[PDB]
Amino acid sequence: NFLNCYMSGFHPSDIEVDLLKNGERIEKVEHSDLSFSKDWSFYLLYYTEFTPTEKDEYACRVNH
Amino acid sequence: NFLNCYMSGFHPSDIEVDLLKNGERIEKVEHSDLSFSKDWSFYLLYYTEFTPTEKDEYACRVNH
Amino acid sequence: NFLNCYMSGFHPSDIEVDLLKNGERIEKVEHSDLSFSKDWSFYLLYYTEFTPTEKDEYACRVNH
Amino acid sequence: NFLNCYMSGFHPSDIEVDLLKNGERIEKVEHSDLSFSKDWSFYLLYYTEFTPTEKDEYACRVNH
Amino acid sequence: NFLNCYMSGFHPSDIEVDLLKNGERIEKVEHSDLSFSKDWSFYLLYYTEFTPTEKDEYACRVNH
Amino acid sequence: NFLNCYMSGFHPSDIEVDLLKNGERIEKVEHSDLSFSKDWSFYLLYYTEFTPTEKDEYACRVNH
Amino acid sequence: NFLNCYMSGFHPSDIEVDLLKNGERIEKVEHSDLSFSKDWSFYLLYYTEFTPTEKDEYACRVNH
Amino acid sequence: NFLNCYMSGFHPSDIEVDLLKNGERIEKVEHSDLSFSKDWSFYLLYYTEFTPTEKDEYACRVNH
Amino acid sequence: NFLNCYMSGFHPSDIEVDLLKNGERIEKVEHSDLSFSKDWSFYLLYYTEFTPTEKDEYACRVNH
Amino acid sequence: NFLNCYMSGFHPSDIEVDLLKNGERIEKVEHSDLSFSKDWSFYLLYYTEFTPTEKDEYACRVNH
Amino acid sequence: NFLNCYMSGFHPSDIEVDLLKNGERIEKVEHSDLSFSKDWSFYLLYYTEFTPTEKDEYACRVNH
Amino acid sequence: NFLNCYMSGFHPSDIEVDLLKNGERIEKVEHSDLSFSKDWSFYLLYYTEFTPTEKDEYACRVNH
Repeated sequence: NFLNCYMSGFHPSDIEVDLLKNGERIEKVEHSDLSFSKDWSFYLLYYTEFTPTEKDEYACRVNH
Repeated sequence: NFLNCYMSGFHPSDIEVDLLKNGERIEKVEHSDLSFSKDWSFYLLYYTEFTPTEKDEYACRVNH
Repeated sequence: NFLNCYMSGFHPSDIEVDLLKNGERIEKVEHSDLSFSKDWSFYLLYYTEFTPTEKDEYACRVNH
Repeated sequence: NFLNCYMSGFHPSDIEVDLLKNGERIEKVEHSDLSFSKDWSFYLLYYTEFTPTEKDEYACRVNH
Repeated sequence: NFLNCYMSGFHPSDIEVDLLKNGERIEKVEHSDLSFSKDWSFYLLYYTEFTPTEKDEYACRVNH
Repeated sequence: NFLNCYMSGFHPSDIEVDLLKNGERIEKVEHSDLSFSKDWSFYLLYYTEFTPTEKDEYACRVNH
Repeated sequence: NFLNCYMSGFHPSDIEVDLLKNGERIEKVEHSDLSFSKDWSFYLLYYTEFTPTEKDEYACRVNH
Repeated sequence: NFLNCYMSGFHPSDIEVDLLKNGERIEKVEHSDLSFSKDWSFYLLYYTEFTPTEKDEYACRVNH
Repeated sequence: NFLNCYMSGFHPSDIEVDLLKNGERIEKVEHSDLSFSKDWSFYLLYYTEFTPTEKDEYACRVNH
Repeated sequence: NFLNCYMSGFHPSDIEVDLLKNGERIEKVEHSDLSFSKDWSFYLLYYTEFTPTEKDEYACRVNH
Repeated sequence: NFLNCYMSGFHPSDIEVDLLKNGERIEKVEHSDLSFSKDWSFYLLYYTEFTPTEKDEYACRVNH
Repeated sequence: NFLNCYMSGFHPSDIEVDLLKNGERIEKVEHSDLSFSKDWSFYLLYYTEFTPTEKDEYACRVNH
């Protein structure tokens, strides 16, 4: 029994990025850009008035 | 029994980034950029008034 | 029985970044950038008024 | 002079079972089943009345 | 002069079972089943009345 | 002069079971099952009445 | 700022002369001539009257 | 700021002369001539009257 | 700030001459000539009257 | 100056006999017969009356 | 100056006999017969009357 | 100056006989027969009357 109550945010999965995986007899390889990401900022605010009012209840029950 | 009550933030998983994994007889390889990320900042605020009011209850029960 | 009540922050997992894993007879390899990240700052604030008011209860019960 | 008087039972010969003999650059190979046999039972009897009356004379002669 | 008077039972010969003999650059090889056999039971009887009356004369002669 | 008067039972011969004989650059090899056999029981009887009456004369002669 | 005031003479660049780079299974390779040059003589004069009167002002300025 | 006021003479650059870089299984390799040059003579004069009158002012300035 | 006022003469750079870099299983390699140069003579004069009158002012200035 | 006055007998030259010279990924090779010759007998006589009468003069002159 | 006055007999030269010279990933090789010769008998006579009468003069002169 | 006055008999030269000279990843090699010769008998006579009458003069002169 798999129960997921709440999931959010950056969660990519099962991603494969490859270049010349089984390359044979290749010549010069230059300026290969395989960068996945640059910056990870969950809260990025400029001159912001951040006032969230949330009453949240997380209740997930597995009865057997 | 797998129960996930709350999950958030940066959590990528099962990611493979490779270059010339089984390369044979390759010539000069230059300027390969495989950087995954640069900066990890959960809270990044500039001139911000950060006033969040949250009443949150995390209650997940597994009854057997 | 796996129960996760609350998970957050930077937690990537199962990530493989490799270059020329089983390379044979390769020539000059120069300027390979495999940096994972630069800076880890959970709270990064500039001229910020940080006033969060949170009443949070973390209650997860496993009854057997 | 090759003389065979009596031959019986399980005697297979000159059998070759192979998979990917000279395989190269294969990413995944999973759940390969090359089992030759499971159980060798010459007499397997359930609720059996086994009463065979046999008189046998194995007489093979090589005269030179 | 080769003379075989009586041969029986389990006697397989000249059998070759192979997988990836000269394999190169294989990323994953999982759950390979090359089991030859499980159980060797010449007499396996359940609730059996085994009463065989046999008179056998194994007489093979090589005269030179 | 090769003379075999009586041969029986479990006697396999000249069998080769192999996996990745000359393997190179393999990342993972898991759960490889090359078991030849499990149990060797010549007489395996359950609730059996074993009463075989046999008179055997094994007489093989090489005359030179 | 790249400024070149005067450049002359023999200055070839970025030249690649190659033969059988990744050659395989070659029976014979004979009399391969890859000579780049023979003689470097800036002044080579025979029975010459060399009388050049030159006034040169090499003035190149980078103002920031 | 790169400033070159005067450059002359023999100055080749970035030259690659190669033969059978990754050669395999070659039976014979004979009389391979990869000579780059033979003689370096800046002034080579035979029965020469060398009388050059030159006034040169090499003045290159980088002002910051 | 890189400033070169005067450069001359024999100054080649970044030159790579190679033969059979990663060679394998070669039966014969004979009479390989990789000579770079033979003779370095800046002034080589035969029956020469060398009378050059030159006034040179090498003045290159870096002002910060 | 090459002078051959008398040449006779078995003298073959420059003969190449090969099988699978640069073979790759070949299966079983069996019963390869590359025998050059069996028997070398210059004089082989059976019940022979061998009576040769020869007056032979071998005179070859190289005058320089 | 090469002068050959008399040459005879078994003198083969420059003969190459090879099997799988640069073989890679070959399977079982069996019963390879590369025998050059069996028997060397210059005089082989059976019930022979060998009576050769020869007056032979070997005179080769190199005058310089 | 090379002068050969008389040459005879068994004199083969420059003969190469090889099997799997640079073999890689080969399986079982069995019953390889590379025998050069068996028996060397210059005079082999059976019931022979050997009566050769030869007056031979070997005179080769090199005059300089």
